[PDB]
Amino acid sequence: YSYTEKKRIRKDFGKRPQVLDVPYLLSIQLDSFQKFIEQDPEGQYGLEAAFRSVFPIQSYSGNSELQYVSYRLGEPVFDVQECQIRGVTYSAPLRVKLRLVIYEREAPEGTVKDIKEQEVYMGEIPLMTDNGTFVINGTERVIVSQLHRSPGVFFDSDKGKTHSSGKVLYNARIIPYRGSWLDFEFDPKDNLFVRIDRRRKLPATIILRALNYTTEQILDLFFEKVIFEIRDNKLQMELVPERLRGETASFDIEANGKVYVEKGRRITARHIRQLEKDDVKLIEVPVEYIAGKVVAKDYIDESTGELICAANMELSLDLLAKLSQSGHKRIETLFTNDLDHGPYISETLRVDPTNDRLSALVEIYRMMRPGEPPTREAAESLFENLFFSEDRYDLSAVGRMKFNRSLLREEIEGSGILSKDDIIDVMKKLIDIRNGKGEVDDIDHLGNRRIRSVGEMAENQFRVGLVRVERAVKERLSLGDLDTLMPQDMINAKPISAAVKEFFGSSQLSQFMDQNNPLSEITHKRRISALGPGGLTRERAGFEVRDVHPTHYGRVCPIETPEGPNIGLINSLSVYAQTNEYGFLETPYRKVTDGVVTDEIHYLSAIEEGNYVIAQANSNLDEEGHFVEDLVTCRSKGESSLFSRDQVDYMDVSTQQVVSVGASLIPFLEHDDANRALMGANMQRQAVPTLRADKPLVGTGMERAVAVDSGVTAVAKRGGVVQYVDASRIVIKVNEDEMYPGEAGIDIYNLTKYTRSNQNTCINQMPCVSLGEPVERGDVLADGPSTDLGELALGQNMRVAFMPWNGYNFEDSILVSERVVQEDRFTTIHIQELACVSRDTKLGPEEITADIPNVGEAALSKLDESGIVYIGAEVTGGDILVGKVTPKGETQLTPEEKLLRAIFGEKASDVKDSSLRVPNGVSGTVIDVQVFTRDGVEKDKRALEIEEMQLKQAKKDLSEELQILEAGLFSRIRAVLVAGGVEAEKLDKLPRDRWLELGLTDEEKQNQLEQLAEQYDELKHEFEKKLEAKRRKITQGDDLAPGVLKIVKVYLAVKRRIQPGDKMAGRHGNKGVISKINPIEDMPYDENGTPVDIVLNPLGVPSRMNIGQILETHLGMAAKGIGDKINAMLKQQQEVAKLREFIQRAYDLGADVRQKVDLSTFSDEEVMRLAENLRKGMPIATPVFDGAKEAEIKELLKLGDLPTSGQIRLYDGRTGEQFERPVTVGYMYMLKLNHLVDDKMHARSTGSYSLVTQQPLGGKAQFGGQRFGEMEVWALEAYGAAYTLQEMLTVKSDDVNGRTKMYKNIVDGNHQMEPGMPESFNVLLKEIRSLGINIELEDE
Amino acid sequence: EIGRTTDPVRMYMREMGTVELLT
Amino acid sequence: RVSKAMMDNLQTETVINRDGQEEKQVSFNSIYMMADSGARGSAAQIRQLAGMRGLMAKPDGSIIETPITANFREGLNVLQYFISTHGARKGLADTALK
RNA sequence: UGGGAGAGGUA
Repeated sequence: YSYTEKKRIRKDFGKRPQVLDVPYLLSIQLDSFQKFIEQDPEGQYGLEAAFRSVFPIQSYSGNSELQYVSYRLGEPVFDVQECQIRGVTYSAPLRVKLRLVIYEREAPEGTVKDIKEQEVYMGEIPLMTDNGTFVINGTERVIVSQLHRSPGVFFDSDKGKTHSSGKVLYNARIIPYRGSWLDFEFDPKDNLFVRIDRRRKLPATIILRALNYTTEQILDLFFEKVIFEIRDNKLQMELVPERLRGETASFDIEANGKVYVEKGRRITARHIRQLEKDDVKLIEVPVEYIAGKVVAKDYIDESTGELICAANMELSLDLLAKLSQSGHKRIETLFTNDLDHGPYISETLRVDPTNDRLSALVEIYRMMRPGEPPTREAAESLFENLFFSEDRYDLSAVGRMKFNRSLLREEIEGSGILSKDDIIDVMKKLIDIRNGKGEVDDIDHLGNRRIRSVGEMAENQFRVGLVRVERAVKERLSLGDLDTLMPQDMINAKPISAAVKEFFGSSQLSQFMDQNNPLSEITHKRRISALGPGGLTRERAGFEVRDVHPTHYGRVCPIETPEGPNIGLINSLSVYAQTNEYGFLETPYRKVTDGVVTDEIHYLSAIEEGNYVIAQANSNLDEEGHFVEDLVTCRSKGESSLFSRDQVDYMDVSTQQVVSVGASLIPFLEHDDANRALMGANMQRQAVPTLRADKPLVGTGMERAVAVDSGVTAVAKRGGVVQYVDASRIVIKVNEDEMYPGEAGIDIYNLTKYTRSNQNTCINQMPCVSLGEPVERGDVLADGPSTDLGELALGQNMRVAFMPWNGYNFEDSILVSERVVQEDRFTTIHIQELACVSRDTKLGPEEITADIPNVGEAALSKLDESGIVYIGAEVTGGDILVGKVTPKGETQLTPEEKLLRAIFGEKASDVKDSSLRVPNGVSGTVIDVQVFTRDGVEKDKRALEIEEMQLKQAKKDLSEELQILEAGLFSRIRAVLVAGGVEAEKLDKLPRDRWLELGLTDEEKQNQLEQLAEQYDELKHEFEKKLEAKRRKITQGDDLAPGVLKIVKVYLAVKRRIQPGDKMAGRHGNKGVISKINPIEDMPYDENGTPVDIVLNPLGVPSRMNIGQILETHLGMAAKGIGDKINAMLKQQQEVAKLREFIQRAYDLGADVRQKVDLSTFSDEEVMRLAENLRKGMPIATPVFDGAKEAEIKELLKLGDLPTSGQIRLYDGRTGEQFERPVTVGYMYMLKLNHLVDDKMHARSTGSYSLVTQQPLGGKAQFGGQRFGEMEVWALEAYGAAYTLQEMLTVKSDDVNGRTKMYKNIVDGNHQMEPGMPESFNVLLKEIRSLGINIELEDE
Repeated sequence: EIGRTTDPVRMYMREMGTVELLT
Repeated sequence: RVSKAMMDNLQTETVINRDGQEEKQVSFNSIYMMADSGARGSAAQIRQLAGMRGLMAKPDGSIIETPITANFREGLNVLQYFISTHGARKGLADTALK
């Protein structure tokens, strides 16, 4: 155990050992953007792949061409924090050497005429942060990965969508990456068809004739021949015995002297066996057998040259007579059946109205571009550019793989375009599906759906911008001359920036990141969406794709999804899931070999795991060898059954393999019903971080993994000792073995303090290490918002009781004690930003100033001399933070004085109060002000003071980090010189400037001293360079929006306590609203006088079946009992030996638990620190589907001297009497969700109204009224409340001359209205009149 | 061929195709 | 059969009494009281809590050959939970659609 | 002024 893990060891109850640890949780986004942005020699990904897909490009003449050489990315102009402050995107400039060579077409090949190349700036691409996010326009975004269908060919049939016959219609679909589609399909008349881009149908031989295949070659490709042999007016036929399958023999087959079948006798397999053991080949057939067949060969006459019979036509008596007199004594008809070799292609050729390649191309043109006269070159060019052109069609190397795998081919590579053999194989395979061999494809398989991620989507949008810029530069180099043109002036840098900024700003998958807690960030980054560009559509999707497929096991979580209309469409990645090189999801598995479950870990896709047989995770082992039973439970082909121990092929790598992260943080998940487990996994992301975070007593073990992998903590990069801990800076002196020989060995960890998140919560990092403590590589130094000692901590441990309390927990409601409120347990900080921007009106500019017309001195009591509020001012609702007055002339006038400005005169003076006020009911201090003035004007005194504060702060920060690095470098200098020579006192009495020039002759330590002296020189050089860069960066102005003079950004900080109305929740879907905050003398209490903190209703348990709530309550009671015993020993100050014995006795309690915490290897101060962290309860890891049982829970409760049934006697706090039945009391982890009644409470009497409708606005932000909808109108109509309904429709709404009358009538004490016509009805009359329709009211 | 079209630029390009280019 | 055994054992195990003899009466188990009063619960949910979870269905409307032989007190394994998620997500989509 | 889209969430 490490020296930071000995501080608080979570007692794991897990039984199965962790063979493979949980991987990096954010590997998907970071790996996708790294593949997009890195440089690759031949395996082209991203920018190099697009820059080779679009370059080089010549003219129409070939006089010149532009070549791509190499690309690089410059340093971003602003950092992450500076982009988040200034409100700009975090991007790096793209520079690429574009080589322009000039040919000489006047010469035969004048290749070298003029060669130009320079680093052309082609837009900026937004960089990804170290946590997986994109800072776009000052807001942090997350690009959600997409689940779309893979490119390739998919065979599927409708399930009888024509009940006139009940037939099923098999069909194919060749989906490319980019390019048109292709849909071969059947009809109820068994005639194949073709839909290109889902347009009107054409017969499916039009494509074959367009592929230069005549009717002869079509019939050879799609049929085999029953060859006939007519000699001297008796017909014989060359018979292979594998052609007579289950039909009544209308004719009798013969031999040389043998008779086999009789009249009216169906052919049997026994007779087929008879024929293949007698082995006759040539059988005389009667005349009537050929009458009914279809000839597969056109038969020209050799004498007259007249075509006596073509191919694909029905024969007859006169036709066979014509063949016999013409002399073709070997006629060839195709083999057909009625159950296994259908006459499909013959009927399609009969219904086909074209007979030539050119007429087929004309028909394809008339289907594609209707209402246009076709020609030869346009029809041929359109059909070639449909599928057989590299720049208008692409399967993109994953469609080729799925194409060859669906057609059972071998080579997984090839071209991206379609071909003759490809289309022929698709039609052949669809015919095979129709005949019976093979089955349709499962469209909800995860071998058919792939993961398209942020790097692939950014490569696609970069390619769109690239082909736009390519077209523009191609017409430029085709039109202009060649002597004065450069690549810099001929490449436009607008459309690539437009494409990538349109994507990264307002795509459907570029989402405003949820950062309530670290769990919300990690779940938003690990999200998979079925919607998006080229995916599904939300209202147009049904239960077929919103289901849990059996291939989702280990790849997609079944119990983390929203419960609204996005339920089967937004998904979450499983814990161990990865992607292929193609983008298909795969999950690890342990390989068994002769029963021995090895550590061979194989990542199998969904198509490979159906072939094998994979054992369950909950099957026991011995010595990591065989299975202890002989019939283990497995799953093959999607179904589950029992299998033998030598039959098994694979085994699951863990027990948390199926669930996602948030569904793995639920303890006792296997006792919760999946509905409430889904709701609890969703509600875990809505938890607000509190004032002091608290580790859960009943956890899982994924807490540390989430808290480190979320990137919200501050982990150590290298191991060493800690040199200085502030509340904003941790300095670590690195150990020598982890130190590079050229650096100073000093790590600086600046912490973020009170930064507003996306959901207006608090983000601040607090140091968890102390002064002088050692840390290792990967150690948590600073906690996050809702972390605690590197463990995820979303709520607080509340002593809970399950009983009804006077109806105060009636229907999911929660009764809360007063200690919860006094102890600030659910007190959350909500930082909130309000901006006041002084615009540029055309009547003059709006002035930010100290003087405000028509306010008292109770408004300017907190302002400064410049009009801005002071940093630290305890403002309340309605106070003025920054005063802004409009110029001479108002902007919108109130009707109380609008008539007084009309009849007396608008003064063209007396400016309007337009100040930034705190919203109503919102207290809080002011923690930061930021003024962004436009570049060019003199700013202000307060803005100048803020700028001097930033200047001296940046100088102090850079000089302090320079002094710290100088102290580290000088300590390394004195260490290496003490190791070299014996110079101790002569360097202490010498000043530190004379530490780099003295020494002795040249050795390894002298070279180290010289290179560290050069390190110090370049350190102070980069120090003064960065100081001057920061100085010019903070003195230069901010290029704001056009029309903006200056913006003042005020930052409030509200501290929110719980109150009745706040939604609280546990991890099992046990949500509800606080109904009352009870006094602690009124709360129920036990025999020791400890009152409970929260009273929950037990009626919410049985119909919802979330028993993990009750088991978490019991295990939390046992954990707090153990912590109470440790606290009693620490308050009695007993020993260290009895404490070591009791903590070891509590750690060794499980039945067959994996971890062995031995305290004999511990020191005494380590055991004392462990007990000081254990005195508030022993944290317990309960893995999902690997948890503690009732026997372990009851043994722990018997250790803690607690009742083993988990139910104690409670007394009423009011009457003093005892409750009759024993009540379940324990400790449950309760979260404060982000649905706060301060944010939901909103009332309005009269405010502002919409422009067109003259109805009130909508929202708490703009002070709007509640909608009285159609359903509420129906409710009032069903009551009969006609006057109430009429006053909802007119005087509380769009009756402009009636609502002012109603307001003055109410002020005059007269509760009577005078309603009139709704202005929205006048709007509707005007719109129907504008539609050319005379509607009018009729005066009787 | 006239008939099954509604795109007016397509109708313009169809009806302008009657005339021939000049030498 | 296991549901009938569960209902009998939950319904009448309170027998240890006096003053006429040891005699059977209606049980004061709180789960049974919440079920029998009609407060919150029913015998199907009590069967899922204490007896057997029952036969679940595939998403194509077909009942599986083996049922979930565990309950929520003992907990389900990973296969039984993944089997139950089909009907769970099907019902949760049907509520929105209806 | 206060509109329209897109995304997410609650009952």
